[PDB]
Amino acid sequence: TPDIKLFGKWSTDDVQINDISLQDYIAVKEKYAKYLPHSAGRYAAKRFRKAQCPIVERLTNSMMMHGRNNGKKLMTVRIVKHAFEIIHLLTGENPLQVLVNAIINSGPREDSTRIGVRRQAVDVSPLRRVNQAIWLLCTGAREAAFRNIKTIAECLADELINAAKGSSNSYAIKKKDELERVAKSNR
Amino acid sequence: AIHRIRITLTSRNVKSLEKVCADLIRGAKEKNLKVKGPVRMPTKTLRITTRKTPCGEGSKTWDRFQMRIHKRLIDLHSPSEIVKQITSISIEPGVEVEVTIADA
Amino acid sequence: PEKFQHILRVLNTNIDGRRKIAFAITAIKGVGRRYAHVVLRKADIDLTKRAGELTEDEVERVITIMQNPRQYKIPDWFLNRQKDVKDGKYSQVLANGLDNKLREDLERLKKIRAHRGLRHFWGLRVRGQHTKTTGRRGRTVGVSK
Amino acid sequence: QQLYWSHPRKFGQGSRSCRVCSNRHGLIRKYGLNMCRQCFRQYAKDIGFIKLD
Amino acid sequence: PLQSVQVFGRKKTATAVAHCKRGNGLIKVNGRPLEMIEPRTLQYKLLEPVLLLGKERFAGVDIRVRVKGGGHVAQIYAIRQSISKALVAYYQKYVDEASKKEIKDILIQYDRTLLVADPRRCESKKFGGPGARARYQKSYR
Amino acid sequence: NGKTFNQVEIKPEMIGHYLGEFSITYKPVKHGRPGIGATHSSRFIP
Amino acid sequence: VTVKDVNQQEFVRALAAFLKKSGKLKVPEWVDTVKLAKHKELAPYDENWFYTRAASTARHLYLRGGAGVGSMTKIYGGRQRNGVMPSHFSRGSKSVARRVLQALEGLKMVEKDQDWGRKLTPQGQRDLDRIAGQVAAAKKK
Amino acid sequence: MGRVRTKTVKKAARVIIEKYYTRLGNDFHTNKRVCEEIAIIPSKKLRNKIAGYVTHLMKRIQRGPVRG
RNA sequence: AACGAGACUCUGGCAUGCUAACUAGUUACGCGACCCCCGAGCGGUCGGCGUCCCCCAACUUCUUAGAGGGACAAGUGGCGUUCAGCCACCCGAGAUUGAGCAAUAACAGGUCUGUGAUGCCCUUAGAUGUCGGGGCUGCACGCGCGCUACACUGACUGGCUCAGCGUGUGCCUACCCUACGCCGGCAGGCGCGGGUAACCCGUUGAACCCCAUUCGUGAUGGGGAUCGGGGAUUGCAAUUAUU
Repeated sequence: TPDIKLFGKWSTDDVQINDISLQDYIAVKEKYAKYLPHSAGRYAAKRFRKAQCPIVERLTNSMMMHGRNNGKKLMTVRIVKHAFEIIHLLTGENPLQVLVNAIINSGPREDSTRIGVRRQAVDVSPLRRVNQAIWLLCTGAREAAFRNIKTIAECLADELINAAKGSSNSYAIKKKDELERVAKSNR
Repeated sequence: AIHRIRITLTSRNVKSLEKVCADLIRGAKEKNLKVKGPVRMPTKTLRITTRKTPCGEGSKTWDRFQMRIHKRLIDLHSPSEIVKQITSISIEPGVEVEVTIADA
Repeated sequence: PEKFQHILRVLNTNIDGRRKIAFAITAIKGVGRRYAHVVLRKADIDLTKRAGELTEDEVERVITIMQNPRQYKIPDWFLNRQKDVKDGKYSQVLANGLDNKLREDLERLKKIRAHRGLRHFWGLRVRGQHTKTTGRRGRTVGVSK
Repeated sequence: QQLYWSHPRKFGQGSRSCRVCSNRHGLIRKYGLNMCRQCFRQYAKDIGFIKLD
Repeated sequence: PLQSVQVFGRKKTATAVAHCKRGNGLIKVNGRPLEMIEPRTLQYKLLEPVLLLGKERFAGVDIRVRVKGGGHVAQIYAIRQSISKALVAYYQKYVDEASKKEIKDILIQYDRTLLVADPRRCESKKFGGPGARARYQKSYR
Repeated sequence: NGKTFNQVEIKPEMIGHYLGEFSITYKPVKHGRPGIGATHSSRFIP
Repeated sequence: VTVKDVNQQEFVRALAAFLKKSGKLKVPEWVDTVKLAKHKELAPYDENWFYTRAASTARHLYLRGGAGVGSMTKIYGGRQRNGVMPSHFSRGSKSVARRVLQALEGLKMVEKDQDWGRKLTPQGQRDLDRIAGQVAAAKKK
Repeated sequence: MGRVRTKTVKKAARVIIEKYYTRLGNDFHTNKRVCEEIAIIPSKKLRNKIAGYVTHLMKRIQRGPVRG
């Protein structure tokens, strides 16, 4: 009975992670299943402690950002809640599969470091791949809502659905495919 | 006849007030005056914060001065004639002592 | 809908018949958000409708209330002209009448040459403000000779 | 000798001055001190104030 | 007999005290049902212990909670800790220690801070800036 | 005025004003050209 | 069912309807023109605001009795924006609070008490607990 | 970080072991009680540091010579 | 061998163990009182709700604050000229809490406008030692520290519910913090009480935040500069607008 927790409404057991490099860094299932994406946990205190934070809470932290929104975490939990309800109506699928596949598609795997207009190509680690993916799709949702009748709950759903299939209509896929094009010219 | 009668003590320094107050309890207990134990009131802090410079030049440093005040109460069940005896010994240090003839 | 008239002319000024009635009539000078709500409340009009949904006798009821507030029991403490200096009356001044009431006030101060009238004439700040660092509207001047 | 030889001094910087040195600028009214800020840093130890933090 | 215990939980300046006694299954905070504490966005946070342990472990006792200090969110975390810390202290005094271990292990394997306090408090402000670490602007020419 | 007396003929429109409102304590400004130090580029080396 | 057993927002709407249906509560002539507090920018959206203010005020006197006109202006206080300057806290209108307390005394729901202030009568207490049962029954528990 | 012990700690620990070797052992909580009665130490926090290095030195002396 | 470093002093986080409280509380009952029947079951012994009220009841968990306790790189595994030390982990409230104080030798650094600290120089009755009015705020222009915003992750109108640090009747010098009742849209006015303060303002009903409503991508119900008219309060006096 208490071994299965539905996050209010959505099951974790049917979720799959299809890139073997990220299975250690996208925290879902088992001990990482919780009722709400809100805890007071001391995740900042050591270098790799960050990897134990549930991925839905990492999305919730990165969303309370742009100056006028600092510290407002209760508002930011309901944005994620109403985005997952719209994703289920559009796709018919589990919202946690759409988030996991959007993260797997959006993180860049080659990039170029700066040395003097002059650059050199380098590899990207799996912790920086998951950090980059969240920041890109939060930025994509934030830029589209700024002068439209569309709510941020609708823009965050549109951005996650387009990233989960790689459509290149999303901000995150265009920016990933820019970083890897520039680095391919700096080999 | 007897009264319920109240003594209050006050100082800056703590450890002189401890020895004054302990001696008032002993002199009452050995004479069976049925003393009620020392009530510690909350501590009071005075603070003043000032610029260090006499003239307004330099990088802008500050001094933070403070003073702390400590207060106690003891209650006795005794005649008015014998508080005058026990409230007169060991009181030599810089401690205030005040007494009122009825408060209980 | 009825495809009714959606621009209308009220006091030598044009109202868009497309905003909520309480925010359409504030296109008249002398009528702010606060006064427009109280006029419609005395006029017995429902605030939920668009300004093009009023009938011809409803606009005449609002216009005749705006021009005579004191007879429909709008308070004296609400009004924009109080004890007017030349004749002692209380009223609300609207449209092109408000332009002339300010035009008379600035000339009345200038004719006796009081300090207010001179500051209004030289184009300087009239109330207590400083003038060294704010309100700049000229051109940068160079130090060269 | 004149009958008008003073003006009212019942409030403001005309009423009050330092108890040690008669100066009028930067004085402390807190807790009934009425010292100048430069005279306070000079006598604070004898009055019984200390610093810890 | 007066078979009962009183214990407390904390976060920031907030403190909550829970009294529990032999009974039928009542839980109240400040005289109200715990389904009706105002920030209902966090309702699963004060339901967590009874959802995790199951209502059969609560059926023998009545629990009354009083709370003050801190802000709206710090009080939910004080209430949550007072309830789970009261049940294990009541079981330790009045039933078998082998049953206390089931309760403590299931709580800690889900979340610490159901049973141990969070020590974090504010830093003090320092002169020369708006807070503890920030400084005012610097300029040269 | 702080150094001189300015004469006023009291018109009836002046009623309720102060006597000091008709006698002004300063001259209206009109500018001469800017001096050395007025701008950052203005610096002098011997 | 007591006032502490039901969700408080629809209790205020149920109590406001009971006052407004009775026909006995008197209202001031200026109810359509006042600004309700110093820090507001506009008059209230609802023509029925006075009955809602009385219903909330009776509910406050049930939970914490002995209030007076000054302490009611702190309950309905709020933030004032000062244009280009920083914002501060500001209290409610005294005349509205005084006339709302006098209107409830005319229903025999309120008394001026010993020491200083005001409290509910046994008749006021009866009428609030009677409406709390109606609010619970409307949910078909 | 830094856990290096200053000469005030290291010299007091050597002088204790030269005089009282027969009283001492591997238990920190017993060494902490012995060092409080054979010496005057002004601070509780200094007493804990001295009994700590004495406990480290006893475990060395059980293996071979220590030159000081 | 000496000073600086460190130690040292204040502060934060732990104690259901100690001392003990009508200027601090809890639990319980001799009980007493109002309201509800929702409850096995009645309008009850018994249930629910209380900053409703006595105790000549019991007590110290929650509040105050005195004494002691506790942590040492102490335990286990690696790495180290196997020393001095360094990395991970168990157990634990806790394995970097934050401030104060600070050496030798300097600077043509700032201050004579803090002083009855002070040398030399100047002035001293047509005074460079008191009252009345004005200025320090003047505005083509360049620069520095800041406050409010450009909106929908919002603004407006209702409803609900939570802090901590402090100050308070001025000792020449003449003023303090405020409950409650009444009058007024508001600022404000009158009456009458408490507090020299764990005792009274005060259970310090704080803001963002939380729940419901209206607007609809428009320099708009975003923003609130600039400016006209009227009313109170301080003061001996408000114009160059005190608030």
